[PDB]
Amino acid sequence: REIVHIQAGQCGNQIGAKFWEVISDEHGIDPTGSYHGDSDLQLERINVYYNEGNKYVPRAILVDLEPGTMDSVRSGPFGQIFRPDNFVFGQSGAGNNWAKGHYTEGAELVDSVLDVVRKESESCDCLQGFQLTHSLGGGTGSGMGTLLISKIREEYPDRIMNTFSVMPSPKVSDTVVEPYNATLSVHQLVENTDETYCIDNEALYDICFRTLKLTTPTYGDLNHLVSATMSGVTTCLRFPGQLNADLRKLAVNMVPFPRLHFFMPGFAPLTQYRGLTVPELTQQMFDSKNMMAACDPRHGRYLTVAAIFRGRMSMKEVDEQMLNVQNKNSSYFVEWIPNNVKTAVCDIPPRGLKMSATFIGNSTAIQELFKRISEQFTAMFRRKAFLHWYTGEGMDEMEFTEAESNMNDLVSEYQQYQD
Amino acid sequence: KREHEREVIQKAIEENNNFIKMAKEKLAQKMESNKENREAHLAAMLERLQEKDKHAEEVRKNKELK
Ligand SMILES: COc1cc([C@@H]2c3cc4c(cc3[C@@H](Nc3ccc5[nH]ncc5c3)[C@H]3COC(=O)[C@H]23)OCO4)cc(OC)c1OC
Ligand SMILES: Nc1nc2c(ncn2[C@@H]2O[C@H](COP(=O)(O)OP(=O)(O)O)[C@@H](O)[C@H]2O)c(=O)[nH]1
Ligand SMILES: [Mg+2]
Ligand code: NA
Repeated sequence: REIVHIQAGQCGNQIGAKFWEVISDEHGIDPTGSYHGDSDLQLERINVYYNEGNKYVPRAILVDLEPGTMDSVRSGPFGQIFRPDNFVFGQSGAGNNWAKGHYTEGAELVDSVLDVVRKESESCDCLQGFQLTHSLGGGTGSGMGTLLISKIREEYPDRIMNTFSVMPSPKVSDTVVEPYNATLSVHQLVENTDETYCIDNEALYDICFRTLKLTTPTYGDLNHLVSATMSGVTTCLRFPGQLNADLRKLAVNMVPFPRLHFFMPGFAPLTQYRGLTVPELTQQMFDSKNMMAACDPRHGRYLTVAAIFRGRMSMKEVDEQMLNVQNKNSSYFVEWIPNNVKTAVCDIPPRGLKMSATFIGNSTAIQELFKRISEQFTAMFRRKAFLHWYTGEGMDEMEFTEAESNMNDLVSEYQQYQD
Repeated sequence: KREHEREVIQKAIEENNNFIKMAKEKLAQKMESNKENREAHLAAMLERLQEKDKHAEEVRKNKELK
């Protein structure tokens, strides 16, 4: 059950690169690909994200319309570990236009990328599906990313499709036209992804600014929370244990209805030598200020929830905490889905933490995020502002209208069940 | 979905071409109109001068007549 990782665009390539670094450390793989871990656990499911001179190579394909981002990764610490042939980029760049990526200047490279993917999928003994990282509000990963997803779905319609999509935010914005690109991407994902982890570039900032007390968070700061969250969700897949989660089972248990495949990640300790108590981890995990999506769970209701606790800790005390939360917060849990919350414990703790907790929740509150994006789109789209940059590529206002609508429907759906 | 993708990109192509076309034609019209205009002006100034030359010949014939 190999997972073909795929990272596109600047943001996608930056966060994906750290994700590899982090999970390589945890799995005791150094930049050269050799292994030096002290426990076999590390090598027991390493094939989920690595392929083996007894060296593990990440099963990752890097994609970009400009060399710069991919060249930095190559120069990065683990730049060696990434397979050179898996590097796949062009020179045109996407000028931050979904169009330029999903239509004009991506249709070229997309084929090249599908070839590497095909090669990775062939070697895979049992292809679990595909993992993708991108920023819904840019050009290559917003637009070209959703294009590759569609292509991928046609070739591999029996595989799980999961995306770590980085929702753009005014607090951390690059261009006025970022809402437009997000709305188009959102609708692509609604239809061609089974699982999407919404990482709001807003929240991350907040967390950093407020909690972590960082006046001028840089993109690295946000990326650091992102890599941690990533390792979290991916733990059960990487490391063996009682619950050997897989993409399909993950979708089967957390997705009551297809369109509703957007999840609010949460992590604690938000970074330290004082290991938190199992009660502490459990209260922070569900803490809004510890969720990477900028939505209040109290404003909606948890369809489904899944927790993981890495590190040595009392399994019983863990179960007790979870039970308490559910019982004290019964109103925030859908009644129609019995037992909608489940927890799992991994012995290997995150890097540099004695113990942590990762939260994955399909809350109706997630609609807040899409409402924000929809309002922005509406603001500009009501006056057709900046639309010429897309109409120049051959797009049509109607297509903007459609995507706008769909994202509103999705918002409605989350509310329906909320009430 | 794939057809619409091919439609978009062909639309953007046809858009650019059409612009280049319209531009080229317009510039060619304005160059010729201006050119005609300018030559006309010059040809009329010359013809006026020639008509003045004929008047001077006639004045010379009028004196010779007397
Ligand atoms: C938090 O921990 C995780 C849980 C899951 C989901 C999941 C999601 C849920 C849920 C239960 C389950 C659970 N489902 C399951 C499967 C087989 C079973 N066999 N016998 C019992 C049994 C139960 C996981 C075991 O495999 C999965 O992928 C499943 O309740 C509401 O949301 C995936 C993970 O990866 C990301 C994960 O890591 C973070
Ligand atoms: N968290 C995070 N967000 C990023 C990063 N880089 C870019 N972004 C966001 O990505 C959006 C722009 O997309 P970009 O990376 O430039 O996409 P591209 O056209 O494919 O390169 C902006 O909202 C930024 O907020 C990053 O490294 N980390
Ligand atoms: Mg950029
Ligand atoms: Na080109």
